[PDB]
Amino acid sequence: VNPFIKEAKEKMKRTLEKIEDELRKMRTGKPSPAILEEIKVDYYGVPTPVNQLATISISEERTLVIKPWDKSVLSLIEKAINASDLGLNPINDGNVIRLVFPSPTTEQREKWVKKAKEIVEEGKIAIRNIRREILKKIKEDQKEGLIPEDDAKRLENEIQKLTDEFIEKLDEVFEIKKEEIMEF
Repeated sequence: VNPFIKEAKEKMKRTLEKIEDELRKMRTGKPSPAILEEIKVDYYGVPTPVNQLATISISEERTLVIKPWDKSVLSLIEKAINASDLGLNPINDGNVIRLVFPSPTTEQREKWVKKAKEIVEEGKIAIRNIRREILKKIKEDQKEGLIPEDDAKRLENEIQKLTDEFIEKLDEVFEIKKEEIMEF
């Protein structure tokens, strides 16, 4: 528990959680209310995520029903969705907004898998950045003489081990997502 190692675990864990989050909100073949968490609508002066203005549920195994209590929000949700890159078409019946998820095309799966991979690559990059920043902080301490050479090397090795275990975890969450997308 060098404050450095503790620090690396904290930041790397946070990075990994953000990635799992992004992968979780990603539009995929099956309906998931999670994809609307990033769709904001300007409601009474405030950019508002859709799920905060409506109950969201799954009816037809392939449908997302978005029911807003303020019926004037329907128009806004539709506008916002068409403007996003979800690749979904709102079905406004004046009461609720339906989002159907047709069987995905092999070109869509390939697109989504590519999108998951890039989300994860960015995470990896963040991981390696954390490693670099800490490593130099350790080097600094080693230069002032606070951390003798030997103690500095094992500290770096620990950081290197953490980096590898997190890069691995990233590769894993990517595989898990890739499977979810392909195993339809």
